[PDB]
Amino acid sequence: KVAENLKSQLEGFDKSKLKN
Amino acid sequence: TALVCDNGSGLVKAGFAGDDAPRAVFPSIVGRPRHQGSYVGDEAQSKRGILTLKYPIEHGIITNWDDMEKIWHHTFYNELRVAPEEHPTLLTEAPLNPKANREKMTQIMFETFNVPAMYVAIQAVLSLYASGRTTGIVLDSGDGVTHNVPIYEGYALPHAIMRLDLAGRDLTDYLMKILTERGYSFVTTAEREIVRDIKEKLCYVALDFENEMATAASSSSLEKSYELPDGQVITIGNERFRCPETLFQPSFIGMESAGIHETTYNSIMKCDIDIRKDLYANNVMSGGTTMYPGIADRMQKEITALAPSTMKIKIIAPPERKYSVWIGGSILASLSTFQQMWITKQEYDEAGPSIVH
Ligand SMILES: Nc1ncnc2c1ncn2[C@@H]1O[C@H](COP(=O)(O)OP(=O)(O)O)[C@@H](O)[C@H]1O
Ligand SMILES: [Mg+2]
Repeated sequence: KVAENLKSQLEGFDKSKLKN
Repeated sequence: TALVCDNGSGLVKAGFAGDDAPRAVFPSIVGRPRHQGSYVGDEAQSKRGILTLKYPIEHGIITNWDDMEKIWHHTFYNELRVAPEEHPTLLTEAPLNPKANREKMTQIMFETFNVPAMYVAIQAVLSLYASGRTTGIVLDSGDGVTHNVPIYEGYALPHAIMRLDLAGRDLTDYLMKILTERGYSFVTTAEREIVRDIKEKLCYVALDFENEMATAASSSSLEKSYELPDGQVITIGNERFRCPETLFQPSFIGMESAGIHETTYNSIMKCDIDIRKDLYANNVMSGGTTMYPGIADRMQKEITALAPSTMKIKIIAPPERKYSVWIGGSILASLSTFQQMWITKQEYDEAGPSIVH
């Protein structure tokens, strides 16, 4: 069971922000 | 900047965390000679005529460590051009990777490549993350292996994992065989890479195999032509869908296994009855061999026929599927909340390979 803040960061991540 | 290395059964995808795509992708092949008394990746596929090719990760699990050490060396030095000593490195592993195996990867990363920190994550879990989920069931179909991986709150459920030793490379061999039977010849390297390209460009999954066979039998509408660089034109119609049909009917290549729709369903039924509704609504496809047009629709249809009549079923096939494992690693390794999850060489030197678990 993954830590809550990690889940939140994963589930809410904005795939922009990823460098081209 | 952390590194992300997805140790694919067929292709290594490697690159830097926080990037939207791997920088390097090359075959996970080591080649050697022999006929009258070692190379990696492309230059092993390239001039291979003097080479016997080996997959050290043939079905997703690393089986030859010397060859894997060569791959990783190629990766760091030759492809990425980085000093491993300078970068935290996230590695991917297959579902159901044995403990000693994950211990071995860990030791190699520290004692051979002297990484300052590392982590190992399950490929399917990374793909699920990449789609913004921590619960779901992944169908990961790559080059040498396919898995169904149900995942609950970020944890793959090991007892419910299914494995089918059939994926992209087998579909390539199958198309080659049926083209050879029709009289075409593919002896070299590209051919047989041309056959792989034919597969990728022209193959698709039928919504209903028998109906598509009838259509191909009664009209020319599904016929497509591919020009070879010597003048030969190969034309195919029903082979376009018969080839990936093998995923749903492994008997096409003489395998006795249930197909990927049945393994998806069986995987769900191994899981706690209380989470199945969440798995059914979150089927995520990943891997190159899920790139076939129509495969999500067909899976929607097959899973609907197997599941309770009321069940809400959704298949999610992200446009970036082919690299979603790598991308999930890129996200994971860049997250602020992940930064204390790295295994440091100090943590390693103090506890040994057993820290990864
Ligand atoms: N558009 C496509 N259609 C069908 N198959 C594809 C496509 N793109 C790639 N593939 C296949 O995917 C396989 C590699 O996928 P990948 O997920 O990288 O494998 P792995 O991680 O096992 O190395 C190869 O067999 C390749 O032919
Ligand atoms: Mg893979």
